[PDB]
Amino acid sequence: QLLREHWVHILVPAGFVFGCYLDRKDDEKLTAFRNKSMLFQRELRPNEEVTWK
Amino acid sequence: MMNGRPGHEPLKFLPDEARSLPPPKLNDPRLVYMGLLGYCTGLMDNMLRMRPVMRAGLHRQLLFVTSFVFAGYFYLKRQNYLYAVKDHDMFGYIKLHPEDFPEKEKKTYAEILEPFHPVR
Amino acid sequence: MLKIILPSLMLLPLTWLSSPKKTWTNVTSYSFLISLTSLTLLWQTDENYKNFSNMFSSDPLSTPLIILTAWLLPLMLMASQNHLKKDNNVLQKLYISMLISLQILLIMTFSATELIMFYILFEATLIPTLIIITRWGNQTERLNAGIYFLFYTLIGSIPLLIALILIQNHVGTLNLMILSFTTHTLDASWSNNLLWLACMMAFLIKMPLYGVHLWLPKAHVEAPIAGSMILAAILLKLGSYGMIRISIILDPLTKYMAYPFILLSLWGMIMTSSICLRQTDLKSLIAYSSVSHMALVIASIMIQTPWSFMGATMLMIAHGLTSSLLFCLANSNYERIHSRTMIMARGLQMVFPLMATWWLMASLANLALPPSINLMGELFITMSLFSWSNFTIILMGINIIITGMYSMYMIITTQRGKLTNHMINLQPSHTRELTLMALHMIPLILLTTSPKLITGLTM
Amino acid sequence: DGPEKNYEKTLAILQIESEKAELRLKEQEVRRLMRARGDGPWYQFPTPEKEFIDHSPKATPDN
Amino acid sequence: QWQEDPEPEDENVYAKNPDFHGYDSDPVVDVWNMRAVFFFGFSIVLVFGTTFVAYVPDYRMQEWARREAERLVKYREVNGLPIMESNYFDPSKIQLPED
Amino acid sequence: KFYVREPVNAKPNWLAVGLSVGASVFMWIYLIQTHNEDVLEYKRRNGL
Amino acid sequence: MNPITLAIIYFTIFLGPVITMSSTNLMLMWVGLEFSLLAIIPMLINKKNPRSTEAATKYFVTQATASMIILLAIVLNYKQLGTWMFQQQTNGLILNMTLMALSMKLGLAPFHFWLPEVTQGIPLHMGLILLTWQKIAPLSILIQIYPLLNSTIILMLAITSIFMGAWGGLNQTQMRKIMAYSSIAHMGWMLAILPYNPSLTLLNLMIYIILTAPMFMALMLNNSMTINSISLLWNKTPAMLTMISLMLLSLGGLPPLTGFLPKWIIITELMKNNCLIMATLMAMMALLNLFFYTRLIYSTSLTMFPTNNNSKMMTHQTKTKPNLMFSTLAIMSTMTLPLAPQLI
Amino acid sequence: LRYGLLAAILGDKTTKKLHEYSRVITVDGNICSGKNKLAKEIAQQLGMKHYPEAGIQYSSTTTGDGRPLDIEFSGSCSLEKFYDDPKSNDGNSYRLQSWLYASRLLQYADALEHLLSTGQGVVLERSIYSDFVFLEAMYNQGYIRKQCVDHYNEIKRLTLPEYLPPHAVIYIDVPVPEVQSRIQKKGDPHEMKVTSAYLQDIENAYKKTFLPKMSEMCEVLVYDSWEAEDPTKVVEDIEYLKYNKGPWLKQDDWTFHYLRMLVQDKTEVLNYTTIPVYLPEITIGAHQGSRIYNSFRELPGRKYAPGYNAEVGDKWIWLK
Amino acid sequence: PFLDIQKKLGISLDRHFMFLSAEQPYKNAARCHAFEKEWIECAHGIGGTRAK
Ligand SMILES: Nc1ncnc2c1ncn2[C@@H]1O[C@H](COP(=O)(O)OP(=O)(O)OP(=O)(O)O)[C@@H](O)[C@H]1O
Repeated sequence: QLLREHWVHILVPAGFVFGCYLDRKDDEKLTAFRNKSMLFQRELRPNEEVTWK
Repeated sequence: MMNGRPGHEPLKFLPDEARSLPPPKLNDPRLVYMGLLGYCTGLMDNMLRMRPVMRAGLHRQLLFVTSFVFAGYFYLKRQNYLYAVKDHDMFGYIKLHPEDFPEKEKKTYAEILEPFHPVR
Repeated sequence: MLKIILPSLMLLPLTWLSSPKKTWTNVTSYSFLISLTSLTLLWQTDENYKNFSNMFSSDPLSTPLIILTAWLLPLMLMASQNHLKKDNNVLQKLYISMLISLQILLIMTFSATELIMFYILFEATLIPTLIIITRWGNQTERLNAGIYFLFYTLIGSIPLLIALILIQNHVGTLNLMILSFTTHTLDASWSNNLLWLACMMAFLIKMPLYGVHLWLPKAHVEAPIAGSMILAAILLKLGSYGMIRISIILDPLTKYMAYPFILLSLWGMIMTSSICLRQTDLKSLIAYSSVSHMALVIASIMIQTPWSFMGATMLMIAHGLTSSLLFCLANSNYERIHSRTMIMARGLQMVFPLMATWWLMASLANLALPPSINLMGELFITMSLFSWSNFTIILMGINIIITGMYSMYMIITTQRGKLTNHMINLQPSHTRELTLMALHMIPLILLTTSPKLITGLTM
Repeated sequence: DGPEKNYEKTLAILQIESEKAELRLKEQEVRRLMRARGDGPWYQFPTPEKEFIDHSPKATPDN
Repeated sequence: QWQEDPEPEDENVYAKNPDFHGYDSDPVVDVWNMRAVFFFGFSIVLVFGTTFVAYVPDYRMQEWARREAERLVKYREVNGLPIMESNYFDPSKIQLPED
Repeated sequence: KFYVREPVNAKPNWLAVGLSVGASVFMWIYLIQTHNEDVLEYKRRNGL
Repeated sequence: MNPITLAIIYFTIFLGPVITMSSTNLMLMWVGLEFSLLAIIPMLINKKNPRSTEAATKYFVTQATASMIILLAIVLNYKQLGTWMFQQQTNGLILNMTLMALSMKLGLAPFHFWLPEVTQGIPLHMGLILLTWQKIAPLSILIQIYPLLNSTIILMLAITSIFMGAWGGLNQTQMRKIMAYSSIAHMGWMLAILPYNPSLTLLNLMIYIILTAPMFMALMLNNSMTINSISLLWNKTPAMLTMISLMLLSLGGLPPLTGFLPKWIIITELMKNNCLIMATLMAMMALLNLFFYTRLIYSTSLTMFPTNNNSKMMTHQTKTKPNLMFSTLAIMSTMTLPLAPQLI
Repeated sequence: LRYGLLAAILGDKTTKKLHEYSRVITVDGNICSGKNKLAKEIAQQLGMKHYPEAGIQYSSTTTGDGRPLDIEFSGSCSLEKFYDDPKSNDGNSYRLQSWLYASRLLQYADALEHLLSTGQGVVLERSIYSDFVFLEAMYNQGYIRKQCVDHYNEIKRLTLPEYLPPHAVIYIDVPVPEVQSRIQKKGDPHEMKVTSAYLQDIENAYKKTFLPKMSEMCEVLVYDSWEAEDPTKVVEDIEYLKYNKGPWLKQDDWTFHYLRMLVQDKTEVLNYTTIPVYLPEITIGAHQGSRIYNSFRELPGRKYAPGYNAEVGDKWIWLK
Repeated sequence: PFLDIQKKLGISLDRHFMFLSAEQPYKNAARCHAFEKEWIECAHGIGGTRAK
């Protein structure tokens, strides 16, 4: 574990992971009309609880 | 303008009504932004005084971060309370004066004739 | 989008915390990867556009500009690598930070839902550009250039803030989806014509119009290079995007408040290309060509037809790529002769027979070569203008003629002729500055192979 | 994921911003009425204090 | 005079490290910068991005539109209907004013 | 090298170190406990 | 000055405004303003040169008249209504005279002619206090009586302050006058909105203080008082150019920095009341306010000027002057726009 | 605890420290007259410390490792080049002159920092009150253009009154041929090739200007060679001086305090020397200046504040 | 006021001789005591625009 001049390669992948997590968090925030839109509005399949998460 | 609001306590940072509001998360983007501002403050302090950066004043940097977060928590709580109060008084006024805010009833696009403006 | 602009922020610690010897490499490679992950938002299998939050959205007009902004950064970063190589490491890293800030702010602009977000970011873009032009320009006119480039913009943009504030006080939201579905026809009064002008004469300055373009030559001529790349590639398009977004709330005033600007654009396009026919400075020739191109985009957006918006998008992207390419090609010689005067060195294609192909292709992009997204744009807006009025082709044809002329004259009096035998300092070539032109041209070929993407809101 | 996500997320964002517009305009008219007439909690400008008046017997009757 | 340094004269590179690429003075850094550029820019971006973009399906609902157009001309001309009537909406649910 | 003029910041001020660290710890501790108390009172006033 | 004297004088300076806030009698308000007056002059006149004597005399003689005019307004109100508070149903002449004298106290145009002079005649400190802390009680008077002021001269004075501050700072090579004309312009922005949501006046005040105090510290670190002296900063203390640049570009309000928030939200609340063209003029002269800041930051940060042979001694020696609050105040300016809803 | 108002209030005053030989004493003279040999013995006998003549390198010696630096950091000046080429276009002469004024100025400041801090006396030699002598010598010759004289006198005007003068001055005189032959018997090829009018103008400047205006504030002790030898007699004269007739008498603890604070900060000391008066002999251009500053911050011991240099051997850097 | 430090602490440094009907030293009425008292007792709870 000597002379870590290469740990900096984790910053941008970390940023990508974090951004994807934040977008996931946002579309969790906006889980309204999830199956109430006049276009799809399908009844839940027998093993289904949420339609698109 | 909300200073003359009834029951308004003078120089009370957080009245007891504000304890009914939900607090922040402590993971709020703005509190971590304030921690980031504190970290950059320590970094700038070291840069100005011809010191190393990200290496020198870890106790000072930690203190900056904690001071910024520990102030932002309570300031954000106060601001949440004030905006809550705004909505509260607005709702109360519309509910007391419905003649000025009538139950409007709008129309459809089949009954109204909006004018056509070609491009051509 | 957040997954695109958080890594872009992480590129800054990647600069500051890396070695002096392993900082250009890491940031360049990771910038290429940001460009790669900026292709997820081309997954539009539907007609409905892509809203990720109240903040961010992405339409088929946003996405090409987004991708091009994320893609230019490695090119700026490699082009900026010969000069400021003997600069101190902190100065290098400051340059890198300014370029990445430009990337981030411009992505945020093209992804914004509200107009105020777009405003504060459209104006925040001024600070990196001014710093780049002024601290790293080579000449002494860079200061006046920065002043011009800043204050034209601010003069145009303060009324824009006033008009947006008015629209918020009138409607309540200032969001673009809601202003689309809730737009009242305007009463056609002076109080609304001033609103039209306040909303438009910030973007029209930045595109630019011919009445007001003096900032663009003074800046292109004096910015080091990467500033010139950006100022030719997306800062001009940052006005066209805004016009295309804001014009929806100005109907029917665009039917009669547009005559002066269409007319100025057309005549001044002819004027600018005639200037390009006769100009001692190569970096000014590219700039006046950019004016003569963006004028068509002005007229096209003013006409507000589908063909016209389409061709505007096509011309936007094509012009950005090919103009950045031409600025790189001129910088390639300026890094040796240290002179912008074109007739100085005029007999190349002996020493640089491969760069002289990139030159040729860059010019053929510039003039109307048909299998190219340049001619598609120019042709479709010509067709829109002919529908508008048949007497505009008389001007577009003069432009086409002069635009063949100045481009081929550039090629000839720079490459063809007898070599300037008194130039021992013509070093062979850089693999770096060959890869630059390859990365500018390969996208043009790909987008020509598939222009279904490069269209806009209307197709 | 699919199209339903984008469609319905857009619908959510639209109701949010529409409600915000409604409330901003409502706040404008509310402030207007409260300032034009002090019927409400806001814009209640101060008056002299009542508790510092002396109600005691004076030296003269017709105080 | 005001005691400034004079202009440093025209550098030549290929004297030192005639395999110079365009990036740095160290011969190792030039190599591992050009390899980085070439790999990350050509071999992943300009290849896999082209693949991704080429294998995006129904870009902006184009193939679907053609298929629907086909079945709809089929239905309309089989059932004797007027293909593509001259009014998007029906007057069954439109109210015009008088005068 | 070894300075002819001995600086001020040669050895630390362990007092300031301890004060800063104890202050940061006390800040975080009061913050977490205040946060728990506020959450609990929010649930207690607004019911569940 | 011995310590007893400094204690007395700084206590008096702190208590002038504090009496002015926590007082319902206008007369104790006047008393606080006079403590601020009396206690400032010793430290203005501390270095004992003709420039300092002139500055102190100009300050004293301009502030005494304003004080007498405020006392006249107060006594006329007492005659009219038998109280020590500006109620409603007072005379607009009384209220306007109060406004005029308060503008003379602040330094607003066309009562601005003394502020740059006085500021040049005194050190960097005593410019900071004069421009930040002395502005707080005179503003408190207006804030306490905001629904009684005429909305016409309140705006003409603001517009004059804007225009004249911009035009005066356009051509000032001295920095101690640039700060003064900046004060004039920002007090203009404040006073324009003061009848319209005076919370924003205090917002602009706090932003202005947070910007000016570290700028004064920057000037203090090398006793820079001229464009040519601040230009020799890429050699002496070059780690400060970043913050100086962002602070100047916040002062001249540019969006990504928090110094644009006060102008933006002021324009908002002014367009909410159909005060449109005035706001347009103000926003268009703030650009000229920005121009000389841009010239300055060219001169110091982007186009490094010639230096001297003797400036290497400064590089040999070491420094201690940055008080650790320059960092906090410079970073809380220039980077706090995304927290603007918590500021408003 | 850095010194300040808090310390002065706690009781670190100054008048408690002065006993009898708490005295700023300067020995002056011409180029070779016996100044160091005399000042050293004065300091030994009376209990002061010797502060040698401030040359091109005093800041370097009192900063960092205390070594000589390359000549482009410690000025851009050479004294040899002044003796072998005194009318250069390259303004080595006034560059040297101003650098040496600044070095004498910092020297006097360090001296006063020591005196008021400790009460121990200080022996200087050829202080900032006697540096104009060489300037006047250069200007009577064509070794200076007159604008440099205005620059020097302005900097003097700005820097001198802030500081207290010496109590006594000791100007030992030698005729010009005597010092010239002494230079010949010194062993320097460069000092050997100096004129006699230069020395005579130094002497005229001293005797005319420096002696009476300092006799208006200080106790002069003019001696000769036969008197300058045997320092013990000069010391025995110093021991019995009535130190009246000067501004030291009207000094309180708080005047000493503010002087001690002005002197504790070398940047405030040297600020008025770094003024932007743009003489070509003093300006060094942005490119050269930046090269020098970078190369200076890429030295051992530099690049950071003193204690914050781990490449030297400093420690506890993450906790300062 | 601006900073109601008096109301915070309940003291009255100056807010008890604000007008005529206010605690004359020995109980001597000022003239218009009744009128001012009545005006003030009307304008209580109300603020400003409605009391005017
Ligand atoms: N201000 C000045 N300007 C120009 N030259 C100076 C200045 N000060 C000193 N010098 C030069 O520095 C040299 C210093 O010699 P100095 O008179 O100090 O002798 P010393 O070291 O005191 O011992 P001695 O007097 O026995 O030689 C002289 O040659 C003189 O010319």
